Amino acid sequence: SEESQAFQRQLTALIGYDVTDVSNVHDDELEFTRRGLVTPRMAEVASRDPKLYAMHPWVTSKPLPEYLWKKIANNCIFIVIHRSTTSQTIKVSPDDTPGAILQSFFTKMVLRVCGRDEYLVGETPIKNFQWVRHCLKNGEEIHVVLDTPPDPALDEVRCDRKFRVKIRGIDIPVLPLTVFVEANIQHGQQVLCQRRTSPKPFTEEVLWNVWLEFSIKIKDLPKGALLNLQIYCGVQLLYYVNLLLIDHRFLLRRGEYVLHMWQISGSFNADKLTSATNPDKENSMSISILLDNYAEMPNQLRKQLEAIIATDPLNPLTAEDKELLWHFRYESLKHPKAYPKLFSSVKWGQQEIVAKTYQLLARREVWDQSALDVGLTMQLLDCNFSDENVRAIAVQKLESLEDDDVLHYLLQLVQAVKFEPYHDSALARFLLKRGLRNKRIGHFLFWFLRSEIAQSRHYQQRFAVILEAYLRGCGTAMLHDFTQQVQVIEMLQKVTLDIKSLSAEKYDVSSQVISQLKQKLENLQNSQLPESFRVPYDPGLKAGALAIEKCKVMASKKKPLWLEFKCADPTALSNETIGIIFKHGDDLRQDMLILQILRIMESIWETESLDLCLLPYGCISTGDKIGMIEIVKDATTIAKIQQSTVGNTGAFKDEVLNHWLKEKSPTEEKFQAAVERFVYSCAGYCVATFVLGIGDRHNDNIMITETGNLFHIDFGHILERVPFVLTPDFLFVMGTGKKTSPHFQKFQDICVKAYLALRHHTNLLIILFSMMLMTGMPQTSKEDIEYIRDALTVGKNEEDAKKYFLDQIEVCRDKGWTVQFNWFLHLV
Ligand SMILES: C[C@@H](Nc1ncnc2ccc(-c3cnc(Cl)c(NS(C)(=O)=O)c3)cc12)c1ccccc1
Repeated sequence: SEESQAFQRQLTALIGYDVTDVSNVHDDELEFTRRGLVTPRMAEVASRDPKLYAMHPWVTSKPLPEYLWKKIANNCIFIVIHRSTTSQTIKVSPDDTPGAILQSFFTKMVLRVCGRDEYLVGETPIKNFQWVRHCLKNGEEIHVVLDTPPDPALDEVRCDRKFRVKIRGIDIPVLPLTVFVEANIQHGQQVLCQRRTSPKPFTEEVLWNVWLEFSIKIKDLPKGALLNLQIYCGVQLLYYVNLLLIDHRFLLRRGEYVLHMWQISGSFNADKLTSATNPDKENSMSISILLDNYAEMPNQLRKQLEAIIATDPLNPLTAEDKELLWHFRYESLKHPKAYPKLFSSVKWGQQEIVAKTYQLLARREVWDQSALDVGLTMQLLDCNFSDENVRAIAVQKLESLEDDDVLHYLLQLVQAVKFEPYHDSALARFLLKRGLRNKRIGHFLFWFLRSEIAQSRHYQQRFAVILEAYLRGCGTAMLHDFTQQVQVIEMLQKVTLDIKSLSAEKYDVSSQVISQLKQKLENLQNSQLPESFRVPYDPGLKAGALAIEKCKVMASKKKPLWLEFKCADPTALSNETIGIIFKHGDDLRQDMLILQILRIMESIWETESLDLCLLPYGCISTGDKIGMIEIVKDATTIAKIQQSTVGNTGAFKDEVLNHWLKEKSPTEEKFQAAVERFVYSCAGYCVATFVLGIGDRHNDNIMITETGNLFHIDFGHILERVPFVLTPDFLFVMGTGKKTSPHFQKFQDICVKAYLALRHHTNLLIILFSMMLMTGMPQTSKEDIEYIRDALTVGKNEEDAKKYFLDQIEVCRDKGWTVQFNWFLHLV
């Protein structure tokens, strides 16, 4: 109790929410969930190799791509091993395990990367480490240092009756029309049954005091069924709130309830699904209710069926389709691609059908046998699927994911916890397991959970319980890491928002500001700022002290901070400072998602030996409209390269890039590479942005490295037309008006390969894009979500798609500077 409450403070300061608080819950669910998550926490904590956990070797079973193979001579990889300053080069083969390399080092005469908490340990071949593959791709040498493994002790752990509901009335404290209440019984996002009250004049207190008798029987209520209470005006929806009709102990909800309701701001938004109630009881609308009750197959049908099974995830099912899928459900089980369609053809408001559906879930040889399809697995974890067991088979497949892929899918998986009916779920538990098993995963699980907790009232309660359960088993080592980080974030937060209000949005940075900033940065160091702190978007990097002279406020309207830090690691093999941008202004949950998709797109292209050279820079959301961003070194915008010669006077030149590239590459050998890198990076960002529908961008939101690597930024803003940015300046680097060239040919090659590669995972991209808009972008209608199928040319064959994209290139060359110039004209 003495140091159980001191701990519960520690946990609360990390989470950013008090889980033990019971001021905004009307049942035992959050607490029961906390209780429930001890077993799975301890099961994974107990079954945890102390040494492999402590060194968290980042490894992958995927094959070395063909583009990355073809920079190896004769099984030669030169690992430069260090000790104090006695550097020594060793040739090893791709199959050589790190242990063998140590055995043949002491002979011929544990590893850790230089400047990083990243170890090359365990029974894995050297080629199957991600740090190695990173160095190979960027064309760099693999310097390590031999030191003793860190102590694993540091990671120590501490009725046939119809359903009926009385609508007593609603209570809005202050109005500054007529209203009616609508009560829906929902499962997934299909309304089973629906009843409505009569309208009454809108007062601070309306009382109906009426029984809404539904048709559906009480026995036919499925688990995961919501009572969705909605208030309408007079017709517009004003407030909403949800209540699990079947509670977490399989008990029908009964008794008196006074629910504080969520407001509407004028869609598929996952906040609309939440079982949480509005915590702001003072200002929010309230509602008061009472629950008193307590063979063969014809060939033409097979082809109608297979036509349905083949269709995309956003292609709706007619009732004709659904009767067919249902009737031939045992035939539909043999195809895993049918499963979302099939379980969406179930009448969930009938006990008999659900029973049969559960018999259908008893009989799953093929699903279990089948290879992991994440696109298909993911479909079963969205808003459409409320059934505990339908969802749980999906999580089953996720079990077989390796840590590499879990990282790929972690953000979208954390978002999908919102679609879960109950706080305690297989997915919730899955995440807790994989975060406790792996520190890299657990580091990112922390911030992703903290992200939502910090700016989601609808889901902070559920997430906070999950985060608390992670924190209680992640090990004293990391509790300290997370503490140092949080401290540093919250400290640098104060500075950013305080500095932002010290100057007007119209006025730029002045003598007033730069002095004030540098003053505060000096105050913070000598106070209670930790020596080092692990960089959230790259937990390998320990960051040290502020290089205060290099820190500044950026001439923006958002006044973000350009911060630079010394590497706290002494064995770091350079003095290049760690650059981080702190920014209040935009919501970086949107950017995070977009970047996560970019990485998924890189891994899709890796399956077909393609490198399209994207820079998904690090970007974490830390709190409410605050986050930080990785600074890409030696990088500028396309706008500034235009300004460098011309000025701030439109009139865009074509040859101003090539000069900049020839200016910033010492050798012609490197210029060739800096054009090669540009042609890929450009093409990758052309394809990627087109499909996502964020291709039409200002060119100060497009950046480039001095090594030619192009990359888009600031997806917050975007979230007289052109598919994507392919300006005449880019085309001159390719070597073009309106004619072809050696490099522009390979641009169109690379592009088409990239476009067609993505279309091979049409269903994955569609389900991720849908989920992204539902969990991530409050700014969504069906037509927003059903944009992607058009961009991915669903239905069209291989050839029409190849031609569809080439046409989109020709809109860019026909528009030239017209659209980009209109973007500059948006300075009035
Ligand atoms: C732009 C800034 N420089 C940079 N240099 C390197 N890497 C960066 C990486 C990411 C970003 C970045 C990514 N997403 C967002 Cl939402 C933002 N938002 S903002 C613009 O800070 O308000 C920034 C900027 C970077 C610069 C200054 C002056 C001149 C030329 C560019």
